[PDB]
Amino acid sequence: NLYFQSMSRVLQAEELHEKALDPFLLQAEFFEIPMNFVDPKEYDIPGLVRKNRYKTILPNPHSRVCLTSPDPDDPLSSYINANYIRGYGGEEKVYIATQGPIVSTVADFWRMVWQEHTPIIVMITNIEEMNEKCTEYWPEEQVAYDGVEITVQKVIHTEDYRLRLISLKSGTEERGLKHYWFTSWPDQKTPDRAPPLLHLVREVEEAAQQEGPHCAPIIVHCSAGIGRTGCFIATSICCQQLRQEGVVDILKTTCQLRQDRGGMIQTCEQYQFVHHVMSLYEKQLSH
Ligand SMILES: O=P(O)(O)[C@H](O)c1ccc(-c2cccc([C@@H](O)c3ccc(Cl)c(Cl)c3)c2)cc1
Repeated sequence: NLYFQSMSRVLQAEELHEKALDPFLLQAEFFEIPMNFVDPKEYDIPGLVRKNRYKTILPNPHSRVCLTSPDPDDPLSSYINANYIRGYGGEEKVYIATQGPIVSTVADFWRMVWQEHTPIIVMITNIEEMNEKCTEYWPEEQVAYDGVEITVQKVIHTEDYRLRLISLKSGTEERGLKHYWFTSWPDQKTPDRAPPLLHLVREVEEAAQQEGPHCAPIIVHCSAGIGRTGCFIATSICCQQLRQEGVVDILKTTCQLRQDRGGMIQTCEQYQFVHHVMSLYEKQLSH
């Protein structure tokens, strides 16, 4: 309740099932959630226009990811359109929500990856949306940006994603990175389109567990880094909530998301989709 009054609607199984199929209650609830967008005039940085895909979708200042290398005192060099996102139970920095890199922000995105020790990237962009919704920021094989050698070591093709196993080398230190490019994001967010997003959420949460204690932030991106990104993150949080608590609170999870980054879960169709995803998971867990 720091940036706005949070809301909550704790759903047990039966109500969750019905709620996902009630678009009139969904839209009534959704359009009461504050967007918590940033006034664009909050950022008065010469050259900032080149860093943002959309002039009105800006990172909230309190949770903004600051690029501290090579100059933390230069407002432009330290800027990236990204925010630290709290996970389940308010765990700090479980994710980073960011826009899909553009030509002028490819090297900045890798600076963020390196600064944050990011082990996993979740890219929610369809094949046909390249390169207008996301610039291809990974190399075909190898590339070096600001002293970091980025190498794509393997491309694992699945039905709903392309997984790239990447190496990051600077000086003597070498780190691994998992890049999950999800290619099945639906235009029509019907229940039959919920299984590929659920599989991705479950794959990524098992991969984040395999990193061991205090997993570094997981980077999630789509075009503006709010809509599809908000859905992925809300689904991931509620999946942990349902297993731990036996209930889901998409409403309170959406409020938690909007407090960290304005516009997280941009549309009502996305809001309803998260309910289709959680209702399905609940049925699957029941067995
Ligand atoms: O969620 P948003 O961003 O607010 C918006 O609703 C939206 C906008 C565009 C798409 C999209 C883009 C390219 C191809 C396909 C399309 O060919 C397609 C690709 C994969 C699947 Cl799974 C489907 Cl069902 C359809 C769809 C999807 C969702």
